[PDB]
Amino acid sequence: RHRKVLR
Amino acid sequence: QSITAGQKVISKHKNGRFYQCEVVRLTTETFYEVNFDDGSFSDNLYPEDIVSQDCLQFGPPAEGEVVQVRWTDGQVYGAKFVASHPIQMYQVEFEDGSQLVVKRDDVYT
Repeated sequence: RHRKVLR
Repeated sequence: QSITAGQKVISKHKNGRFYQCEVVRLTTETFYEVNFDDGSFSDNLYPEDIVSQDCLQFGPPAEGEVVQVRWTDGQVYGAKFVASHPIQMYQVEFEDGSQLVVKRDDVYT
């Protein structure tokens, strides 16, 4: 999985 | 090897540079790892951001639990509870008197 910085 | 309060260490000040720091205090502080239904994740989540049940009052969700989470844009997304990461954090202090709560050895020694 990826880390998440959105929005 | 490992750190106690009153110790001189080297850690980054908000200006972006490394400085001498004295650890004034040690706190254990817990973060939450989740699996966003968009295939991403986060493990730097505060318990208060699970809005679907009270975790600040009752503890972590069951593992793999379906959960609602306030992201950092304050908007609420569907996830899936992975884990609860109890981390020892380090409050340091710089010579100007500033203070930051921090991880690794993000306080080098």
